[PDB]
Amino acid sequence: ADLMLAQEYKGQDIAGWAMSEKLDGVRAYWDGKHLISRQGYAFTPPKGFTAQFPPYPLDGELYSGRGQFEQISATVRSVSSDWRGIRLHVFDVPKAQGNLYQRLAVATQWLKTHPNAPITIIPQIKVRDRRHAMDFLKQIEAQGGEGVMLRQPESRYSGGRSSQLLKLKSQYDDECTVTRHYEGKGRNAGRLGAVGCKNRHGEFRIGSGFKDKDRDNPPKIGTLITYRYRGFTRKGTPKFATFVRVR
DNA sequence: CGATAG
DNA sequence: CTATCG
Ligand SMILES: *P(=O)(O)OC[C@H]1O[C@@H](n2cnc3c(N)ncnc32)[C@H](O)[C@@H]1O
Repeated sequence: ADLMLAQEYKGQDIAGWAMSEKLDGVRAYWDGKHLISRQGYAFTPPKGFTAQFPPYPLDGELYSGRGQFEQISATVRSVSSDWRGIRLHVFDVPKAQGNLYQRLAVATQWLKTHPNAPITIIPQIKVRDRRHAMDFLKQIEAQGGEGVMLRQPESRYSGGRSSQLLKLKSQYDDECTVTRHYEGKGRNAGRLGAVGCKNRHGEFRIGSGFKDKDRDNPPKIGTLITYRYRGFTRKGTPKFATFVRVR
């Protein structure tokens, strides 16, 4: 119903937090009877897939292995497919009592007595400091992983955006709406130095990633563009914002 | 003054 | 080498 949503990591201290690998699957909320997607609609898996799920809710990601998102998404969006290989990788037991580790223990005992259920408890590792998190992320991207998830253990499960569940990657990518053009200095005078962009993060400039043709023929105001970035600024806006392509 | 993309 | 942002 009310799905706990993750923010992006900005620089908060995470000493004592619980980190895990960020899985590139499909979000699924188990309400004790149905698998509910982020859009609020129920999935339609084969009968017997959820037959050995617990009668209480579970929040997790429908996942199989690395680099398989397209295969997963295609499999779950159908009503004539095989879900073998797809499991619900659980990252919290929404309605249980205690800290994160005590809530997950509830689902762990269910797996003990239901070993053929297609469920997996996501390992949660204790975080020392920011350097440790970057280290864990560093080796995850090496194995082909996508990033790291950081969770405040003592926190509870709440719906909506939360500062206790943060995404951590080395290179993010998003989209924004071009709002304004800014003339460049020196050898970019009379043409584009940076564009103004707008999205859920507010307004900010993008000055890098532009060819010379892009600077002579910049993207129209109101156009949706894509851009990479790593980390955020003290103002709370994308850092190292690099233009990629249009649309 | 430093790091990045062109 | 030259520009953007950090
Ligand atoms: P990315 O921008 O793809 O967003 C990640 C979303 O997936 C959920 N998720 C995947 N894997 C995990 C783990 N291990 N822990 C917590 N959450 C996870 C996030 O909740 C985001 O919805």
